[PDB]
Amino acid sequence: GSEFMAGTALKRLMAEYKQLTLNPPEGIVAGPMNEENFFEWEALIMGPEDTCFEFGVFPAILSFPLDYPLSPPKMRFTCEMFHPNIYPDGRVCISILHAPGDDPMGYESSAERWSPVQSVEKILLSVVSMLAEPNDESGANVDASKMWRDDREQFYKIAKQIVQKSLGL
Repeated sequence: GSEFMAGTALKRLMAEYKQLTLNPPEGIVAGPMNEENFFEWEALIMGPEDTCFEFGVFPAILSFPLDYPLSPPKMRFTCEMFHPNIYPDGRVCISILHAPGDDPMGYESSAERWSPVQSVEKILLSVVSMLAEPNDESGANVDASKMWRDDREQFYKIAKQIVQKSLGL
């Protein structure tokens, strides 16, 4: 079949890489984890500056669909994390990573959802902001949601643990 959409996705991905290379954004680093496969990217998220996740170095994997940029990639942290918006297996669940009207009724579905005008940079950018600002309204991690809403002081405690664990301590 016309692996034309795949080829287009590839070129789109190369373009975004070129751009991240010549115009790197702060606290982010991402790129194919192997030249041979531009659909599997490795990334590093640095913990937001004055947040409970500061000084943390969180690696992640972005897997891009063959129809990119029509659909968003899947993003999964590779280290341990404790966030309301992150699943047990590392999967990141935020609006920009869901197809418009993907599912789960959304008003703001209209603007904060995936679209060809988005980019891995913007994705990574919002994930960073996700770290710096949680939203207990994401059953990704029930325990993290409950804790953040109820006992937040303990949340900050476990978060600092997450950072240390990422540092290899």
